[PDB]
Amino acid sequence: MVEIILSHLIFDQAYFSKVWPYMDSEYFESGPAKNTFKLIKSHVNEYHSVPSINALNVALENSSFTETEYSGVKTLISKLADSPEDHSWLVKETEKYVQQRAMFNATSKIIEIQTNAEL
Amino acid sequence: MVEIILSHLIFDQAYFSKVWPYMDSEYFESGPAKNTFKLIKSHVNEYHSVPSINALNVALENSSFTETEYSGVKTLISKLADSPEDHSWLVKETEKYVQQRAMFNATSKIIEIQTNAELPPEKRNKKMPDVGAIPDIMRQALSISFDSYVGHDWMDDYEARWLSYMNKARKVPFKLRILNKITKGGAETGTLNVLMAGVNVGKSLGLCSLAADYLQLGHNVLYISMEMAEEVCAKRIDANMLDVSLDDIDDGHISYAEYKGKMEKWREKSTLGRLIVKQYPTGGADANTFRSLLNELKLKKNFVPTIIIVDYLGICKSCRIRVYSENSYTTVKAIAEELRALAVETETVLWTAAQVGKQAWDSSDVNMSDIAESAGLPATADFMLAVIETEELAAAEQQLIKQIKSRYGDKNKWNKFLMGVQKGNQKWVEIE
Amino acid sequence: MVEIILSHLIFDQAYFSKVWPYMDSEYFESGPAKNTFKLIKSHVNEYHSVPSINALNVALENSSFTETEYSGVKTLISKLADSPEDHSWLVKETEKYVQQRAMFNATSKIIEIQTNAELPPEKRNKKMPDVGAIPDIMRQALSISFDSYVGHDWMDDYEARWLSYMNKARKVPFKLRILNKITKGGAETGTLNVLMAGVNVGKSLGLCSLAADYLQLGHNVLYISMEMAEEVCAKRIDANMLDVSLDDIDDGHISYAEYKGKMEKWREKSTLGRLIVKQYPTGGADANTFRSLLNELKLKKNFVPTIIIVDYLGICKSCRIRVYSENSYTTVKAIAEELRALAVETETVLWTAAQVGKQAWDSSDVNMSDIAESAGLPATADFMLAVIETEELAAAEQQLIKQIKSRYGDKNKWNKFLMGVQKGNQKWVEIE
Amino acid sequence: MVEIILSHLIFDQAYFSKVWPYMDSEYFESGPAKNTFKLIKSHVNEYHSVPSINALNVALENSSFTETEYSGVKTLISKLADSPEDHSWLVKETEKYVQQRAMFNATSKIIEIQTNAELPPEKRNKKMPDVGAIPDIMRQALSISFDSYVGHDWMDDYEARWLSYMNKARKVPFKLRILNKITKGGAETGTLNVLMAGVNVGKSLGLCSLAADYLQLGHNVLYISMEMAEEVCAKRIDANMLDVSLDDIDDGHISYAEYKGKMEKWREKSTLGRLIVKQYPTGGADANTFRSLLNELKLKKNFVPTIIIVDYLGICKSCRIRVYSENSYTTVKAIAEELRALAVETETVLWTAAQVGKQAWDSSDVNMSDIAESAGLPATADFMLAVIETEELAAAEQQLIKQIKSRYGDKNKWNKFLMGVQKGNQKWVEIE
Amino acid sequence: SIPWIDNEFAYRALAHLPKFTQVNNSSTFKLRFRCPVCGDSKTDQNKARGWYYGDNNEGNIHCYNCNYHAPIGIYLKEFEPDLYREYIFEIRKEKKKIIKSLPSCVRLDKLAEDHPIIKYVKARCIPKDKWKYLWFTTEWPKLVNSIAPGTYKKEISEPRLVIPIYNANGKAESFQGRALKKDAPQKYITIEAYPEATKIYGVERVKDGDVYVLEGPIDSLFIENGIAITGGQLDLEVVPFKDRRVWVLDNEPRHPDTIKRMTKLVDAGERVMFWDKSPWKSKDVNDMIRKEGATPEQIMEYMKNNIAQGLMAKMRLSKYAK
DNA sequence: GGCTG
DNA sequence: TTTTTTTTTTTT
Ligand SMILES: Nc1ncnc2c1ncn2[C@@H]1O[C@H](COP(=O)(O)OP(=O)(O)OP(O)(O)=S)[C@@H](O)[C@H]1O
Ligand SMILES: Nc1ncnc2c1ncn2[C@@H]1O[C@H](COP(=O)(O)OP(=O)(O)OP(O)(O)=S)[C@@H](O)[C@H]1O
Ligand SMILES: Nc1ncnc2c1ncn2[C@@H]1O[C@H](COP(=O)(O)OP(=O)(O)OP(O)(O)=S)[C@@H](O)[C@H]1O
Ligand SMILES: Nc1ncnc2c1ncn2[C@@H]1O[C@H](COP(=O)(O)OP(=O)(O)OP(O)(O)=S)[C@@H](O)[C@H]1O
Ligand SMILES: [Mg+2]
Ligand SMILES: [Mg+2]
Ligand SMILES: [Mg+2]
Repeated sequence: MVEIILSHLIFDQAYFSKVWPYMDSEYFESGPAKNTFKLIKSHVNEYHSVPSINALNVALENSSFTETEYSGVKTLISKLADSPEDHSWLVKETEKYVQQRAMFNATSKIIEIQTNAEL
Repeated sequence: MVEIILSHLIFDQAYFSKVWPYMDSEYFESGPAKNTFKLIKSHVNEYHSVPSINALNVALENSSFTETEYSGVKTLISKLADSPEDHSWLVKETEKYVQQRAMFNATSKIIEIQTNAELPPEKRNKKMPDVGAIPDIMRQALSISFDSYVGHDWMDDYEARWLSYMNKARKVPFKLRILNKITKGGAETGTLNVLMAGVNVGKSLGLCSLAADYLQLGHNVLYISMEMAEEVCAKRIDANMLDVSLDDIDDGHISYAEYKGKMEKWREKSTLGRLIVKQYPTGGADANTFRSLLNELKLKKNFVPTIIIVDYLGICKSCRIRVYSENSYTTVKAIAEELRALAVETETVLWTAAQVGKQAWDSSDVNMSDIAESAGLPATADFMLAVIETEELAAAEQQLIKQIKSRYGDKNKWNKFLMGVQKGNQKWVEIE
Repeated sequence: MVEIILSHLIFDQAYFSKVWPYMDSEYFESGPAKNTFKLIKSHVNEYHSVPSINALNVALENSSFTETEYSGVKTLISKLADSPEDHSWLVKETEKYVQQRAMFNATSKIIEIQTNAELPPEKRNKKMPDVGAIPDIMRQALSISFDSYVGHDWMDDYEARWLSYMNKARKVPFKLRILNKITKGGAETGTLNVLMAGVNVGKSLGLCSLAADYLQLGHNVLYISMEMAEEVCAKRIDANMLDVSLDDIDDGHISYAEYKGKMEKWREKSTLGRLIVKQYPTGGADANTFRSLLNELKLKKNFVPTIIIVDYLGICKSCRIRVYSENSYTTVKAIAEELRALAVETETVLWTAAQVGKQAWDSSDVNMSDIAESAGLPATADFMLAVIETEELAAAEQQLIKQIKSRYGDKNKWNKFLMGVQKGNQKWVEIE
Repeated sequence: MVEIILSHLIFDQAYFSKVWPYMDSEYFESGPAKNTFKLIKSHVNEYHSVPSINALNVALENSSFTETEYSGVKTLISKLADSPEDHSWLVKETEKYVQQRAMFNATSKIIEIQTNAELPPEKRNKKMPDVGAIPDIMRQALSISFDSYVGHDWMDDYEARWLSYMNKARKVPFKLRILNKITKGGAETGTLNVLMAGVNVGKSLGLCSLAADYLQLGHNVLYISMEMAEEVCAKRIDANMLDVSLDDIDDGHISYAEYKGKMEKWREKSTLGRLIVKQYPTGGADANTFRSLLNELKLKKNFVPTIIIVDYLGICKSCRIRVYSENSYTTVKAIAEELRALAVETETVLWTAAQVGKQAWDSSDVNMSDIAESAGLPATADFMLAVIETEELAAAEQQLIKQIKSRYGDKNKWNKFLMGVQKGNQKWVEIE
Repeated sequence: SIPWIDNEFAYRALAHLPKFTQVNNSSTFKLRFRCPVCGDSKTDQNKARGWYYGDNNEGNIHCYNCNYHAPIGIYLKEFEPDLYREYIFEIRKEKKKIIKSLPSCVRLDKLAEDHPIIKYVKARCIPKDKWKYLWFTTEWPKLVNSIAPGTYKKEISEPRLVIPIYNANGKAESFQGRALKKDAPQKYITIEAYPEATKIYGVERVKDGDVYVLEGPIDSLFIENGIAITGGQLDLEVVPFKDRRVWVLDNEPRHPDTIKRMTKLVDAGERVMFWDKSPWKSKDVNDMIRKEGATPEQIMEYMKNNIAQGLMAKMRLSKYAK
């Protein structure tokens, strides 16, 4: 549910205040999701506020992205919307997603470690 | 190497007595290998002995398998021979194989646990553990080393320990009563002993004196020189043994007749051993060179040295670290560890010298902190004595020896004792 | 015959004992042979035993090289088989093969060095040795003959040792009586002697006096100045030999007639060698540079020195450590060790100067701990003499020489004596 | 006109001697011309003479070049030919070509600079100048004419020196006559002036008083404070210039009406400069930071200071040093050298502060050996002053200044002059 | 970086270089040229080992002869300074054909059994029913020039196995030639009718269930729902059935390029196939059948059992890598 | 007939 | 991040 996480990071404030300090770039797939989160994180680090859609489209144009990456990020930004839901299911779902991503990254890392050891 | 493991399970009792304790059907495979191991396990369970090829084939006929598995098991069973490989390599390789297969199984298990966790609670299986069991699962698969020995018990093995108290074969006497008194019976085999002092104080003098004393006791002594030539050190050994002088040798005061007579008289003695002096260029030798030198010495002559004297550890060169890869605290300690490993492998008393920093070159006393090279050398060392000489001492020809690191005995019972060093004869003389 | 060598390394314990110590990875090939030998060497280093075919196959399966290399190694291992042979034909053939491969590698490296040095700088692929050590590498290609010298036996080899005491060709006498007395016959060839004085106390006046004294005793002297011009050192030697003060030469109190007469009178004397002065920029000469100088002196000038003198070792460059990489201790110790190696190689008495620390300047006594740039220099030097000058000594035209490291004799005896240095004539005179 | 330039470099001595010292490889092209000029420059460096055609196409062209480069260089060398042209037109055309190429290179460099700075960090190609130093590059490119200006000839440049003398175009006079009679007209432009007072003795009252005097003298003053905020330093300046006690501005005895009236009375005066106070964290500003601050002030506020006052030299950091050093001698000396280099580059009188040693605390006299942080700081300073008001001068509102190092005059002429401190108003007044 | 201005500027710089060819697929921009630094191969005058790759973040030139590797900006700065000026300035400025017939091609199922190509395809052990998906020709350059003229200058008669590729509609848009002779310019010559043609063999034969994607079109003939990408862009996107495709490559555990493609596929979260428990040892499934006596339905049994995805695919790849 | 890092 | 030589400096 990366699209929902990004949408409620941009368009919601309590969700942003609750989940932002724990989000990391490694929790997103290497496609449009990670680049969009990179743009959001850079904007937050530079201005200490949640960017809007216009801010990110400005940040996307002022970015060193390939054509495929640019198209993917633009499509993902276009797809974002504020779907009204409850701020008790979103937080737990985001926590579950982050835990799953952390477990996946740990599994990949230990597989790489075992492959490296046998060399 | 499943074929080797199965062949040496069936055809080797020593291998079966060290690996069968730690062996499971999950470790081998999912095909013919697992079925063959299952047949072996079933036969050993029903009858407490290692099965033979004929018995294994009869059991395979009795047991039921599908056509493919039957053919695979028959083909695998056909491929079993004695093949007497080395035991150490075999056990190490089977330990590695077991560890890697266990790690693979643990990784697959945790991947299955993670996949099952993402399933809805209705669909998920209750037999698979929760994600919280991921770490310990990966830890029990890292503790499958092959080691059945648990160690001493202090109450179930006090008889064996008392018998070990009576095994004094490790001790080697010193030919000097004070050194035997302070070492509780002399130095021990496989130990790194160091004789440290300042520059031009008598470190090589002490090494040659120890070499001569061990030679007169019947030991085989291997002197490895790193600065001096072979003939120069042999001159010091001659001055110690023949007991005339160093200058008189070079001043012609010794008539060939006397030299030949003394050498032949020492040859007639049956209590004399063998001494070989080997020189190496500075920074060009270590245990790797020393092991090849040992092998060549043993092959060429019936010479297995009991005492190995290294002229200086510092002048020596580390095996793994390059000539100037790292600083002194590392490579010096690495050379010390390699020398101690060589000594414990050859079961020989290893003697070497050490340099002292400039802070104690003119001091009446020297401490362990006054080691010019790494302080790891006074960690791998066992009996690090120290030689201190002053003007008053040199007037009486009496170097002071301070007990710096005493692992054999009490370091402070006789901390400082005077020796009777004769520099002309390159000999240490006890004082009574 | 690589297949035979590997096969008899596997299936012959006697063959492995002699050939192994010498076998190296650079003697077989760049393909299957080198990979198979690397497998065997790794197994030997890990288990200290010759691997079997099963062990080689297991190590091959646990290897990371590509499909071509894997297939080549598998074919080579499958082709290995013991054959009825005789130890001698195999050892001699292996020696021939190893020598040929060593020569081939040496000439390939020589061509690589030549084609690398013929490149513009800053693009010459550094860490490659210069052309200067082209012949030495070839000298390493010829010193491989399966005949490693085990060492010197004290009792077995003592006639050869005794035919080294009255030979006395190792010792080169001084001209001053006190220096001969303290060294018991003078300095020895293949040594490193050092003068420690400070700044502007002596230490090059002493070197020039030694050069003049050796020159008068029919010696070929090679003065090497790293901090002074060839004409300043020659002027010092002229002042010493001709008994004319340096002030007289500067003030023109000596005529051309007297100079010519003295030079011709010295020339007509049979007891006089040849002195050659060579100047290098500070920090621009090393042991390899000195060896190149020796070679070009032998060829062009038919000059074979025995009393090679270097003005200051601290001013020279290490031939192994990159400049300003290691501290003063390591660099100076390496430089001194390389100079001693050169001296033992060419069998010459090597004389050098060394600075003392700032704390030793203007002091009535100089200790061994006052050495300036390294504590290893006293450890790697055969003889050291400390030159001490105070105001009272300067007013008396005398200097106190203290024996700091006396490897040719006992330093406690005659530790401090007063030389009569005459600074105008750059000469040392005795007081006896 | 590359071909003409090269042809008359090869085939004209006068043109060569005129234009060669101003030639650079970055002027011709990225093809055959650059390679030909590289060959010519290498030949001139190696042999100090103009190469011929044979030297170019044989001794030099046989080098590490590709086929296309080799063909281009061969064609260009074959195309070179001497042509009769006047040696006033050739020099002028060459100068115009060099100026055009310098402008082209500068434009390309600033384009790159802008392109690099547009990129986000972590890919910003460090060591490349920032966008602020674009105009200086263009100005340097503009002044690339062929005029010989290497140093200051004593006899050839006495007119400009006398103009400097009569104009006194180095002195910046003080507002205190006592500091002008010992400096012979005040401090000089490219100088580093230091105050040493101790702990809570002054050392910022003096700097603030000097800043206030320079402000009243119409100078632009930049106060870089490392130990105090901008507001507190500006409050001290307000106390100095408004004749109001520093406590009165805190308790509230001064109304806003009179404060604004005094500020506007100061504003209407044409003899008033601009004072800008900038604060940096203690230990987080170097000479590069000060240069960036100067560039920012010049670009944004159009502020080019003539006086730079660093509140404390010892709590800055060194731009050259990359790893912090526990040795205060080297760090403080490097900081002082960098500050003086900045002062001489910007032609700004640089005042700073230094801490005295604890021994000098409550000492009626402070010598130069009482400097605390480093002994190299007094060596780099052009003028030092010491404040030694111990106990009795405090009761009389006095401070004694010693003049420890004076490069503007003899420090033994007026060593002590007993300055009239006023701590409430934070100022210095004379005792005339 | 700015990729399209690098593509535009690089082209002009490499246009001067001889043997200049525009290798431009649907998603990449490459330029083939003779290397100007070394002159490329001295022995072979027709080799163009200099390449420009502009599909990355930065367009880079790489020479496979003299090992020159540089950005396009460094190349322009060092060799074309007049072009280098405008290049760095312009930075600030911006900041279908269907194969309807196959002439001289005969399908293999209507050919006589004593034809020498029938003996070869019987030696390749292809099942008979697939023989209506394969043609044979002796005028392969004439056929290619009939489809795409100008690629072959002289139409020398070459016997080759025709491999038409149909889309999901079943319309032939490309065709591959398998070299019958051991000496050939290329083992597999793929010829397209229009540049956006599909390079996946046999998409029209996909039934329900998992779709097995192989590397050889002949290898896919033993496989139910077996299609095969003919190299080209190897784009997973241009490959349909993304939810249910099976990624099968040749059995090569020590080959670095094969494991590189495995790592690229498993990092994308795809369903990759693993030969780590295979009883056979040949490189491809056709070689397994021909040399190791394997029948196809055993192979349909093995792969389905070892289909892998994600993390348990990664650990397998870890053990299959060496 | 392509292939880099 | 420690370790060891040498030096230079400074603080107590
Ligand atoms: N056999 C012995 N008899 C009497 N005292 C002994 C004997 N062995 C050791 N000691 C004393 O025990 C002291 C401590 O020795 P240890 O227990 O080995 O200390 P340590 O720190 O372990 O030494 P290491 O491991 O070599 S650093 C020594 O300093 C000796 O004085
Ligand atoms: N040209 C000269 N005339 C007279 N006396 C001289 C002359 N040159 C040197 N001396 C004296 O010789 C003494 C020692 O000279 P040197 O041998 O050069 O000293 P030094 O130790 O070699 O100098 P460094 O610091 O090691 S390079 C000086 O102190 C002078 O008294
Ligand atoms: N030829 C000799 N004749 C008499 N005494 C000697 C002779 N050579 C050395 N000595 C004495 O031996 C003492 C120290 O001997 P060394 O073995 O040289 O000491 P060491 O330097 O620690 O050992 P090294 O450096 O490995 S040779 C000196 O102080 C001399 O008094
Ligand atoms: N607000 C104030 N009111 C009155 N006197 C003050 C005030 N602040 C500082 N002073 C006086 O000014 C002197 C302090 O010197 P400063 O100019 O502040 O620099 P400094 O304190 O010597 O520098 P350091 O490094 O902080 S000791 C002392 O004589 C104080 O009594
Ligand atoms: Mg010694
Ligand atoms: Mg000198
Ligand atoms: Mg202050």
